[PDB]
Amino acid sequence: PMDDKELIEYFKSQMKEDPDMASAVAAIRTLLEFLKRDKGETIQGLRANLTSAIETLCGVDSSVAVSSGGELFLRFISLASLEYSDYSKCKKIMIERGELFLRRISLSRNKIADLCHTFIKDGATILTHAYSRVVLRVLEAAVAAKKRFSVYVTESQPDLSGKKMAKALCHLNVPVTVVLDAAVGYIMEKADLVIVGAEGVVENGGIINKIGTNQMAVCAKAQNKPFYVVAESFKFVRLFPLNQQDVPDKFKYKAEEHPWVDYTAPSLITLLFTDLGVLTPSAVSDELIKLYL
Amino acid sequence: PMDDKELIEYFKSQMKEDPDMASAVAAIRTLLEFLKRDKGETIQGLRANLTSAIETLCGVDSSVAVSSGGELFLRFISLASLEYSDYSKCKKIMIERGELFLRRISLSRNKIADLCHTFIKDGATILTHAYSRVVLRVLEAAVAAKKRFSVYVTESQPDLSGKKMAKALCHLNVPVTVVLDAAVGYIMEKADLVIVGAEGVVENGGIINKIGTNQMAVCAKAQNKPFYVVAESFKFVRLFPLNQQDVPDKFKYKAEEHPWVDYTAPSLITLLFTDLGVLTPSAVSDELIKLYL
Amino acid sequence: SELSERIESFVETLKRGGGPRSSEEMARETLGLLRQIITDHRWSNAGELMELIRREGRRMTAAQPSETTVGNMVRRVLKIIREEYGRLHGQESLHKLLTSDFSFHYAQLQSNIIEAINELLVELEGTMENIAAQALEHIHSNEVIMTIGFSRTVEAFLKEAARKRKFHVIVAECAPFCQGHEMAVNLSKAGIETTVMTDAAIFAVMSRVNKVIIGTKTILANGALRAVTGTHTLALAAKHHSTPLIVCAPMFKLSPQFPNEEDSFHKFVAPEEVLPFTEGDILEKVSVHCPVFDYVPPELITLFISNIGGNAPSYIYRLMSELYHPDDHVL
Repeated sequence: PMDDKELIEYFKSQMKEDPDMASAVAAIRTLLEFLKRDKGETIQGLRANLTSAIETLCGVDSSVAVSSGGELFLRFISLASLEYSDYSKCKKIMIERGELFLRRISLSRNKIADLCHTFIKDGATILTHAYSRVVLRVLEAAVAAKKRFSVYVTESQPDLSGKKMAKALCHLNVPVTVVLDAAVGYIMEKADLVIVGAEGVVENGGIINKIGTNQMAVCAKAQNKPFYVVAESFKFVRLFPLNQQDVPDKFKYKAEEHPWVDYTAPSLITLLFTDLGVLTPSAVSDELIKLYL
Repeated sequence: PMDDKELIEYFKSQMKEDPDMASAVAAIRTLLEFLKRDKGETIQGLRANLTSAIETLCGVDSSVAVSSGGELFLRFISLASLEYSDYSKCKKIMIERGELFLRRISLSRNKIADLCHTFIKDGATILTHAYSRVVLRVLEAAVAAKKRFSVYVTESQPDLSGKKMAKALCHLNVPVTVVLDAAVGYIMEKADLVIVGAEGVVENGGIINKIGTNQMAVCAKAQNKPFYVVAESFKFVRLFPLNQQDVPDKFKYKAEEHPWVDYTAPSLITLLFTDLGVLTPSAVSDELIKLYL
Repeated sequence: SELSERIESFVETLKRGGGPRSSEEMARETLGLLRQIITDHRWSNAGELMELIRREGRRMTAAQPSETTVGNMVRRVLKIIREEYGRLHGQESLHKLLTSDFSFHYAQLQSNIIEAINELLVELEGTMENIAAQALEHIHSNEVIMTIGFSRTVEAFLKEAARKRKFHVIVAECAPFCQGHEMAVNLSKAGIETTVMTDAAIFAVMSRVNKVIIGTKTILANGALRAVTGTHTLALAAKHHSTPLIVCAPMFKLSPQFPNEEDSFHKFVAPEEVLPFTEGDILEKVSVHCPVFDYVPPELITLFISNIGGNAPSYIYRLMSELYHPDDHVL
């Protein structure tokens, strides 16, 4: 068995050694490493230990992507155990399938970039909210295609991630402008399309993202500008927030009143760019419906 | 006659000695005092000197309210010159009319508060953008009426005046909350109505305000919440911004792209609360037309 | 004491139940009562007359707040008094602020007040005729109209339009007081090819309706409406389908009040209309509410048809300035 502490430092070192890798990928890798050395005997005990480890990891990091990866890992364990009743064969199958799944989710970002970069036109203006590695990768792909465009990025007041995004874009020789969080409605008329990341894709097709995403989406809808979201597949989670208040409190806080997370309805989203392809929001639910029988 | 040092020093002293004084009121008082000490005998020369002093009064404190007050003062002197025709007779009458005008505009805050405090119900949740003394007076009047309500205020990141208004409102034992400029979309569903100030009312009935007002107006329209604006009569100006880019640059900048001002269309505004009364936006143009016929 | 007993009877009728069913009858009765108050009561100055009129107007408005025509007539008479006093003696705007008194006696003021009231009554007599006369400019052949409840102005509108045009009318009954049946029968007796439906079908059939013509009980300062219950849903459906919403309302239904004022806006009646008394024990634990009026925001209204013509809601404020003095809003 792997201790709770050992799990926490494994997660933290996995994050630290590769700053470019998302939290969900590191959580999945930590869960696979935990499963690799477990010394258990029953699939019943394995699931309990796995969900306890997922609870510990969610305690360490309150991001939605971590919980989504945990749920995906649990479904993976259930699917693998469905085929094989013997525990040893199931164990080997889970290990090899986890290795393949890890490499696939590693290639996911490049797949998204290749699928997405074609939507950026020449001379267009990009509006981005905060620091997302996926939007940075798709902008890299667009630059490699010898396309010329301008980017506006907000400052993300709680932690100035937009300034980090602007520095990274300047490293790529891209004209980028930092704008205040309160000036999106002033800048939306100059942009041609809005490309933003997501920390989690909810059942109906909406997204769970940084606190300033919902107002940017509303402003884009008011001016009829396309609103594009890039997100990986392991960020799909079976949550349905009725409104902002309905979002679970474990994702808003600990990451007067300062929530770190808001929810954007699918009606304000034009297309989602995942490694599964370019999807309408209504596709996402289908995938989840296909996953749980 | 003032020599570009007595004028600016007088303006700054007027603002400093009375920190509860609007910039436009201080500018109008400075212009009236300048008119008192002229030592010239010509209406054309007086108009030229006044309109030239307008630019040097707008060099410092470049807000739209100062320009609106200057335009109103010019229209006032033109109106008086129509009636009398002897600079010698007209001088005393303009002086006395300016005295009465100052006395009248000194009561605009109280008139707006008295007219507007009846729109706040018990248990309502007010949403405010930044620090404005008119909204502060309105809330003081509402408290004096024994009404109980909550208030949310944004921090107004470029200069943290939202925290200043939060302090000034906690001084009145009003339960208030401070939210980020990016949390407006998260908070709109909790608020019952939005009250914001205005730095100037444009021809069509829209408003010119701090950079974060347009997002709140759009979000309130999306959520179908009433959006109330409180502004004094002397803030009416004959400007028509077609969009955000069309507002003059002399109002955006000087207290990578940080405008201090945005424009809100009249279609997003429910009611204007002025010392002239409670008006629809379409009323404003009417008034601003009747002045120039 | 005849005037005092007339005032008491009017107040009691307002409190218990509407004697004059039509709003025009209420306006005429209020104007006649105010004329008798002006004539019979002894007053020297104009200010004492104004304060007396304010006192009886306060009593009458307190009798029944929902009936706003009485207050409208009181404020119209007050503005008439102000105008006549200004004429015989010698408007908040930027022009007035830039540019820049009672208790005086004038013997001939009373005759001017009386003749102004009389001409106001004469104008009051022919409002419905004017609205019907201009009805024909808004109905085209083979149109589909929708109406809610029963309003005499709208039925006059439709019957005048039906003499030269053929069109279909759909009337939604205004539950519980299903008075739309009476209007549908009246229009069918004129061969206007009418249809009767319940409220629930409104949004079901608005997709096939060309325009909506409705009456109202009161027009507020910002252009909002106090109408029969179910009119807000009707306006919402019309806005959803972008069908124009026409309001045929005379000028005496125009009240200088604003929506958010004491929340004594709707009128609540006995829940017997909604839930009968024969239900039994459940009535002990059930809260039944039966509002009869509804608030309609001004952005859902397309046009206002009155005896002076057609207007937009955005202009309603101006019609307030020409009818009521800003110091008579509180009354």
